[PDB]
Amino acid sequence: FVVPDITTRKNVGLSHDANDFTLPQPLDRYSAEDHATWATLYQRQCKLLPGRACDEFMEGLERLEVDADRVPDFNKLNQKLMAATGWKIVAVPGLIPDDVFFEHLANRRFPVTWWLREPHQLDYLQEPDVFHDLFGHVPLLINPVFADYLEAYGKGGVKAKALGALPMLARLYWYTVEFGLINTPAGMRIYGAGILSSKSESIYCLDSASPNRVGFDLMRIMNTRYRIDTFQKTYFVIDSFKQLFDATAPDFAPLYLQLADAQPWGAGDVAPDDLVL
Ligand SMILES: [Co+2]
Ligand SMILES: [Co+2]
Repeated sequence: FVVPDITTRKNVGLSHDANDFTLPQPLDRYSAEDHATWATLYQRQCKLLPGRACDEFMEGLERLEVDADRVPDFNKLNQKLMAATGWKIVAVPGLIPDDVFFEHLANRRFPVTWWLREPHQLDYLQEPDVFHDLFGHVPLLINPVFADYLEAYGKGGVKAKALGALPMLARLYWYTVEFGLINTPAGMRIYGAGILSSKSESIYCLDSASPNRVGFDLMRIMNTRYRIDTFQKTYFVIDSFKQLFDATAPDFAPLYLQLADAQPWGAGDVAPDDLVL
């Protein structure tokens, strides 16, 4: 039997743009259950993340006044975000086409799935939801270096699309914005949204001897596969957000062509030139 997935179920009776896929955030659709689920997830992460999340992330939560007790009003959040870095969040139905996603980031709009996981899915949801997209991704947009990195990433979509290289950019996004670590004098910390919204990947990625922690390298990352349904086997570590922005400086086109005829590293592989931490 095939049943409708959660994205389909949540969006019944709603619409979105055929070209850019946004909709007004549907506040009427959040039930008391949703606000309680949000509050529980927020509480859970706020207990776990001190000393694990990077300090910029924690400060972003407070500066943006992300509600602890209810799903946030995107419009209210935007007032603070816009004044900080000129970015805004836009509501989308769920996963959107790549070219639309890049056009959004290139224009300083960050797409956020509007709906929330059901209470029985508190521990984990496969598809992004509003807790992962808002709590996980948005606080760092207050940081001008990180915000400029996302904008530069977005701007690179047109070239990647023209060259059949969108999956190579997707690897960069996955291993930085979703699953990145940052080294600090206080020790390793987390900036990746997929880790920051997780029940326990925050514990594994810093505490476990199992995953590889490898120094950031652009070419290596764009040649590295990832899986979506397990903890990461490798995490890439930056020294500063400036390193990410600076990595977007060169022309990616010759990098894409050289990678196009390479075999990619598996998610668990250690490459010969890896700086292993
Ligand atoms: Co549709
Ligand atoms: Co994400």
